[PDB]
Amino acid sequence: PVEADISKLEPGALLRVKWRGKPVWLVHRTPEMLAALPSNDPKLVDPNSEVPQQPDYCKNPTRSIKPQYLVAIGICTHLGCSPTYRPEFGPDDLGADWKGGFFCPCHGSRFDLAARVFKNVPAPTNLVIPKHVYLNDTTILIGEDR
Amino acid sequence: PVEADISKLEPGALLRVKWRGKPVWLVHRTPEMLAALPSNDPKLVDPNSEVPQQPDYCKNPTRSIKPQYLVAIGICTHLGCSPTYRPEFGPDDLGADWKGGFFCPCHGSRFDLAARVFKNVPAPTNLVIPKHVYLNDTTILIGEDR
Ligand SMILES: [Cl-]
Ligand SMILES: [Cl-]
Ligand SMILES: [Cl-]
Ligand SMILES: [Cl-]
Ligand SMILES: [Zn+2]
Ligand SMILES: [Zn+2]
Repeated sequence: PVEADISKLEPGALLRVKWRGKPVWLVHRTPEMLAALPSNDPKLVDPNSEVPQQPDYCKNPTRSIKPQYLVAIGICTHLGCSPTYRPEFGPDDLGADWKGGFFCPCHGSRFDLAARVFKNVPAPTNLVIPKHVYLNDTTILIGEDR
Repeated sequence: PVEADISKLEPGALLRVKWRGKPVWLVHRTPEMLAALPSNDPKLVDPNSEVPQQPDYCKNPTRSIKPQYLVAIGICTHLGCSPTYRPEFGPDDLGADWKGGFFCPCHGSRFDLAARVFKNVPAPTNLVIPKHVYLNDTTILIGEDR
């Protein structure tokens, strides 16, 4: 397991830590990012996280332990590329209704800020969320829990 | 880093976990083992751990964070063999004054239960103690500290 220190992760920033050779992202989400998430539901493949791509304590609307932070494995569920981080709302290339999220440059898969995949893109499932636990308010242990 | 679960490690038992290809031992020491450690001092090369073979939080009489557990890299400082574990007091082959420890089968180096090397053996230094931290009472993370 690896410890991620988020004490300096500002609103909207993304921290990358390597675990089992995979990039694990930790994103500090703002209330605005959180407010927009449920509006994505109708356009998402698996809005309720029914597919077991996360620990049960992350099977919820924000797919996380705390709403302020998203912890997920930054590997596209299509062919394994690393998606780009696109937190800004409504960029021209992604559409005016874009509420922030991730965009994979290899085949265009889109995921929102709970790392949930949108309908009709190559990736068929939500990004994987690793087992993890907070050791304290600014430190997350990745790779294990309990 | 590697996680060591010592929740089932009984008094006097030794747990081995692999870290960076090296064997890391975690020994549950009894009050009797601990009581005998200072008696080895006069016979040890580096009783005070002056040679930097451990993190500062392990530069002490028991070369550990807590007295109940010894955490050390199980590789002899002479030529790299893995020493045998000999916790029993006074076996005939090691002498009646033996207070438990480790014995390397390749050239006879002896180390006590704080993994400190005895004088006049091939190994010249105390066994290396890796960086580590307790995540909780029965879980030690090896390879990282705070
Ligand atoms: Cl891909
Ligand atoms: Cl894709
Ligand atoms: Cl040796
Ligand atoms: Cl030896
Ligand atoms: Zn992709
Ligand atoms: Zn040896």
